[PDB]
Order: sequence, then structure tokens, then C-alpha cells
Amino acid sequence: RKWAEDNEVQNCMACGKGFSVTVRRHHCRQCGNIFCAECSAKNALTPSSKKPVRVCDACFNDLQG
Ligand SMILES: [Zn+2]
Ligand SMILES: [Zn+2]
Repeated sequence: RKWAEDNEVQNCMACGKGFSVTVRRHHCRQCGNIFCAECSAKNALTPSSKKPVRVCDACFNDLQG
């Protein structure tokens, strides 16, 4: 356990949703913050590669600007 360790990811740090077996866990690679299907419901492309990466809405703005 150091930092981004899903091991303790059972509560979205954005909305505060309670993860479970019915919902899957998500985690933004740009900022490094675990998000739920509600905050991670977005995919933006990166200039370092041709592929839609999944990032929280917030980061989505840092790339669409
Ligand atoms: Zn959320
Ligand atoms: Zn982010």
C-alpha cells in the first residue's frame, strides 16, 4: 500500500459512491485518481498516442483545451 492501490479503492474520491460486485472500479491514469463509472464515464485521446484514454471529466477539460 503506497498510493494508487485499488486494494483500498471502495469509495469514489469524487462523488463518494460505494463500489461493489455489481459495479466495476475505474482509475484515471492522467491524474492518478480512482473514479467510479459515474466520474470515469469519459474517454479522451492523448497527443502522445492515437487512442482514447479514460480520464475523469476534470482531466477531460485539461485535454480538450
Ligand atoms: Zn463518482
Ligand atoms: Zn484525472
